Amino acid sequence: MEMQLTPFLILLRKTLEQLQEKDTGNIFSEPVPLSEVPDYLDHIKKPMDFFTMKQNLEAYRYLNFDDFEEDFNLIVSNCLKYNAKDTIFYRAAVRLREQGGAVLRQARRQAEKMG
Ligand SMILES: COc1cc(C#N)ccc1S(=O)(=O)Nc1ccc2c(c1)cc(C)c(=O)n2C
Repeated sequence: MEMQLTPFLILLRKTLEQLQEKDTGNIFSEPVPLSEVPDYLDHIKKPMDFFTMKQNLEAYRYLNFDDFEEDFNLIVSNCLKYNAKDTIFYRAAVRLREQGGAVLRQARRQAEKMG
């Protein structure tokens, strides 16, 4: 598809730190530290976090919006799957899903006007 890549990517950049300002606890800023949680990789197939998303974006791994949205969702779904319901992590994830949802809804509308 033909849409101009460069405007799409700055859209993704802007969107990404809009997602990140919703994560006020900085819980999802960086990969889940295998240092503090050795078992994290046991049941979680594909880890994800905002810095890895930043890396993927700049490495041109996001060529459409749906893959960007899929990687955001992984962050939420990974966290709900690993942590028990009565954790700081789980509850902050519940709240990220709702608030991130709103951010993405608006960014998707803007991406759809491009191609
Ligand atoms: C930014 O790091 C932290 C932030 C807070 C707060 N508020 C508490 C501890 C750490 S920690 O780095 O000490 N440990 C840690 C352990 C498990 C984790 C995570 C972070 C992060 C996620 C998203 C996850 O799902 N899990 C299972």
